[PDB]
Amino acid sequence: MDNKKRLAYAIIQFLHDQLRHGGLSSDAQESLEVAIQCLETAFGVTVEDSDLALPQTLPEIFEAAATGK
Amino acid sequence: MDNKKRLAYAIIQFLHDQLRHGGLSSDAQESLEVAIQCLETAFGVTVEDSDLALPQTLPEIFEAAATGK
Repeated sequence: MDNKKRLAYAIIQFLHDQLRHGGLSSDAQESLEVAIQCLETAFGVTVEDSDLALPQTLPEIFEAAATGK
Repeated sequence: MDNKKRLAYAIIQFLHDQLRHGGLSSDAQESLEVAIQCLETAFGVTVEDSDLALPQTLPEIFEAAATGK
């Protein structure tokens, strides 16, 4: 299964609001915004991946699994 | 801890060789390449994150944890 779509889009969602929240620095954000739109086009994902969105955003899972393995 | 750096860079590594392998389509790859360099600048990560790289690349963990939760 193409979990990589969900990977991209879930990151898109988190980075979207992270951008709004101003988590990164200005230039970082701006570049990050480009990254988002590139990731969308890269994995060929869309907001249709929101229809099949997972209960929690994957970045959250990453903060658990990737930080503790 | 900034696991988000490791997130970005580990994805950078996988996407780097995925780009080379031609996993995505041409335009997707090209856009994905831009995404990589943007993610690098976004999270403010570098190849120094390779020095602190995790045993396995995080995309692998994602194929486990994100696909099965």
